[PDB]
Amino acid sequence: CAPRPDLVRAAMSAMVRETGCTPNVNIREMAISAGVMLTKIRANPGMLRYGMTATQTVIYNLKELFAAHAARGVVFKTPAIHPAHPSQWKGF
Amino acid sequence: CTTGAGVTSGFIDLATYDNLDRALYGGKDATTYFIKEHYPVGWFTKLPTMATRVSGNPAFGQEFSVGVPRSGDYVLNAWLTLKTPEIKLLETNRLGANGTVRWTKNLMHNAVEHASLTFNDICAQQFNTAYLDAWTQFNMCEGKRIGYDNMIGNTSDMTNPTPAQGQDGARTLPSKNLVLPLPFFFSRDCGLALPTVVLPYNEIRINIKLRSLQELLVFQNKDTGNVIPISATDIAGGLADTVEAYVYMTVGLVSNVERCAMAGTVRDMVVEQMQAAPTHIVNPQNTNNVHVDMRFSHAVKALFFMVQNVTYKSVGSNYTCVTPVNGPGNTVMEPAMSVDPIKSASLTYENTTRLANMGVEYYSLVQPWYFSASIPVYTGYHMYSYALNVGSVHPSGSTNYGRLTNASITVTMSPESVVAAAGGGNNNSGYNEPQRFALVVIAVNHNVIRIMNGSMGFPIL
Amino acid sequence: TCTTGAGVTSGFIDLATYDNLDRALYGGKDATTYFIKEHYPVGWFTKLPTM
Amino acid sequence: NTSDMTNPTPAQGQDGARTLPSKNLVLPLPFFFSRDCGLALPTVVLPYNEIRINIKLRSLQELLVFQNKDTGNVIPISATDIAGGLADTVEAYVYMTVGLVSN
Amino acid sequence: ATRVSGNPAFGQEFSVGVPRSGDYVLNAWLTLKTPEIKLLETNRLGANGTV
Amino acid sequence: VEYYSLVQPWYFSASIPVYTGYHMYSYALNVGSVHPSGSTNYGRLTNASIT
Amino acid sequence: VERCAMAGTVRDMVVEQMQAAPTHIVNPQNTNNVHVDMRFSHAVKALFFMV
Amino acid sequence: VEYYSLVQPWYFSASIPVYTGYHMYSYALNVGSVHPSGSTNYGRLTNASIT
Amino acid sequence: VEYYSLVQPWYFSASIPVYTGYHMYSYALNVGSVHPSGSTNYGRLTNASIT
Amino acid sequence: YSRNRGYGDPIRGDLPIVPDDGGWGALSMIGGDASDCGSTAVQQLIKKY
Amino acid sequence: PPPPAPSGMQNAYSTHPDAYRTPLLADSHALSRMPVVQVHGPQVAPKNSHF
Repeated sequence: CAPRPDLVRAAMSAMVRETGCTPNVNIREMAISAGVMLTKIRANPGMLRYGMTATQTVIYNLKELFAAHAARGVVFKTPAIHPAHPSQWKGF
Repeated sequence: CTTGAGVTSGFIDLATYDNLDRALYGGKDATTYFIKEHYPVGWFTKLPTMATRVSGNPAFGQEFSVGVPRSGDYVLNAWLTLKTPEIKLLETNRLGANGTVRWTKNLMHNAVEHASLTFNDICAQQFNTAYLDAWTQFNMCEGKRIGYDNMIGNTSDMTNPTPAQGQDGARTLPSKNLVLPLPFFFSRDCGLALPTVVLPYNEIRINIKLRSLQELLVFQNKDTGNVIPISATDIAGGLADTVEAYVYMTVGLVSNVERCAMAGTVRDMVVEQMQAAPTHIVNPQNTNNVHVDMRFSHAVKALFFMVQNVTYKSVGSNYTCVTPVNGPGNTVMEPAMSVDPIKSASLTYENTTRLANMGVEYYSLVQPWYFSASIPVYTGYHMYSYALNVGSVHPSGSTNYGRLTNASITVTMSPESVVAAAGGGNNNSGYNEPQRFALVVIAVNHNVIRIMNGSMGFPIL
Repeated sequence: TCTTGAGVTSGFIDLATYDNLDRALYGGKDATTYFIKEHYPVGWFTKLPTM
Repeated sequence: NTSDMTNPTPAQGQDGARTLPSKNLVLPLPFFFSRDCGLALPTVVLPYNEIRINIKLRSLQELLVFQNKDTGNVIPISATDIAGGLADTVEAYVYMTVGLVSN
Repeated sequence: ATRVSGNPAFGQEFSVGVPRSGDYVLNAWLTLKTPEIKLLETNRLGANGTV
Repeated sequence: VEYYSLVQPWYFSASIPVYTGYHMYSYALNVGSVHPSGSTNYGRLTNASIT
Repeated sequence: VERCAMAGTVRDMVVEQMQAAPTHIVNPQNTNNVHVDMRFSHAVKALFFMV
Repeated sequence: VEYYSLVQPWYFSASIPVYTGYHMYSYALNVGSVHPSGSTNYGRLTNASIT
Repeated sequence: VEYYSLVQPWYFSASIPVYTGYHMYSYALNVGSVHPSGSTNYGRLTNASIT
Repeated sequence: YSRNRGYGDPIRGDLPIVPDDGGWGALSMIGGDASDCGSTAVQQLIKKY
Repeated sequence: PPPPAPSGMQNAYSTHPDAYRTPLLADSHALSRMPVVQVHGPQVAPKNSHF
């Protein structure tokens, strides 16, 4: 259950390489989870991704989880009057 | 004589090499076939879905609207299905024995007009019968022609005249459902689709107005070739104003990472619309040259102009000088004297003849052969395109009419048209009664749609 | 599930059906996506028939 | 389906006594290397493997349709029905297209 | 194509190996000579019979 | 003759003739393609014949 | 204990398989001598031929 | 035919067929033995024929 | 047939047959000569046929 | 989610076998891997007393 | 430039480096199926060696 901040940092870099916001993605209470699921990966073959080792599978799972959370957490700003009003999509 | 023997002549073929071959082939950076590069694509899925009803009622002569459900990332395809009623001509019809009933040619592109797509409460696109006919007759891909003539009608069963019950041919018109794909900007190409996941502020609506069933059925006189409007008592079972119809759409779903990446951004989309000029009544008896002004706004890409015979509202999608009449074998017959009423046409830009008095066969054949995917197989359907490829979604040569002050288009009639305008035709000649003609002009233009703050809009208005 | 109209759930199941072959064929940082068309401007020109 | 093999031929004494002619027919083989030019078999790169194609034909009983003129009943054909007897053997060949590239 | 197993005959299975000595092979087709059919007056269906 | 008539147009052309005759043999993969493809130059080739 | 001990080890086994040659049609009226070519792959152990 | 029918089953098998036909030739000492016996592989061998 | 009947014996044999039949084709300049002459080996030559 | 297909013995967990990347899923009862608390300690207690 | 090189394998290849295509052709025997081609025979012991 040893924390692995390197894995979550690699996931951070992979996210910000293309795009990522991740509001509540703090290294605390997440590095420990990554480490314990790495422990679960180890000493339990038969479910690792093909052609990639335990750490890479862990960071890929973190990729999927962070992408899902960021996709779920999307909001739209409400403007002053309206976004579809004809006064907006025009010269002004 | 199975004396097949060659394995070595390839060596001679490769040995043949000179300056021209060195210039064309060869080189260290030259690409080679038999080796295809693989690049991954996005992970997605698609499936049909039912379009939820929001208002109106499906019936002939009325207009109803259907909303677009907000449950998928992209909406990119729409079609309308409609179940035709049963037609059974009785022996008590007004025409008596000399009376046949048959569905009008091109049953689809009829029973529908002013088909519109509106976002929120602002109209974004609108098309109708003339645009549908011109499109399907000009940029149609081969191989699907039989399929389309099965979906829309003209299946040699709806258009075959059926005599009364007392006659030898008492066959009733079958009640089989038909389908019409709705051509929209997102349906034009896969690259253009509606980002419903990004657009929660706008309510997408599709408004369809069905034509009245009175003029949909064609009531023809077998002998004299006369047409009179149908009535409820004419056919068995009366006339059913209501009809069962549905609208279906295809929705695509993408991965969560892709939608997360694309959320919160501004995108510019280029779309194609149409503008329909008001119809003009043409009387070849009085004058032979008819000039009409064209008023358009955006970058016009093509101009489709036809002259439609409008003697009877029952017959539709007819662009000849003589209405079709019944023939032998209970089949529609095309009278011999039937040619396109247009003889020549020209375009004028404020007393500046851009296009001279070119022949009608020019617009009929030469222009489609060079700047379209197909050549029409029916009389009429004249076009002029400013672009190299009309069907291509990517922009090509075009001229914006906003800056160009109002231009005019002039057409010349034909001796066949001016002789069919008056009556005097014998039986089953189509032009027995005086004929009337109307000019219709359709334009196709480009436009730009911008996405800002989760709502689509026009940056140019 | 809730049946009587389950298109979106079926699409979700299809999306969740992901495996090594699917990872090889699709996905990736450099993988392109459909429903988005890149636009490149062309030259400004015009054409007309000439005797 | 050349509108000649699918046209029924009555018996010799009837009005239609035309004989069904013999002509060679060609069928492309849909394979992954034949689907696209970019997908081609690297024979030079594959010297170890042996590439084989197996084709199973059908008996001539089902290839000929015997139809009743009026009542339209179908019965299996017999060797005595057709003059000269049905031929079990056949002249069938397989052709392939190959290419060569520079050293 | 080099025929190596069996003989072509109706109702039988025959095998052919892909010829070597070519850098690429990208096209294959099969041709065959159909027999000649001649109906007899002594057929089971008699006059009311067609092939 | 059926080879030149059908097989070659089927593979290395965009259409097949609908009239008897019109035999063709093409060195290039696509005849209709304007871009050059496989071909042999007859300038460095001695007199060839067709029988 | 047995399964835990024997797990995670490389196992080698020898098995038997069958190769059935394509069927051949014989007509004794024409000739009484028939030649059939066999094309098998591995170490054949027995051959069974019947008419 | 009596050779394959009787002599081979009597010496290199476990039973003799009680029905006509059923001709066998075994390259191995025992047909039914799981442990391998003398045999030859046709992959390294050229075309073999049976008359 | 007259080629094998007359021309080949006239050039590469010591006699010409006086009876119908007996066609030949020799890879050697002199068939009757015991000394070796032009010849090809079929052991390393893949299957050949005569029609 | 799992390279293997088809669930094994519910009470006897599947042995951990490392898959090969080259080439030329349920919570079992945990009855193996030397279960100290139960099963195994019975023999120790019996041979102690 | 002089006329093309005369036949007899001097015209089966081009001197330019980018297109050589050595006229040697690959074998059709693959590698898995290697015929024994050649074998060795021993001296036969005399029948009357017991004298």
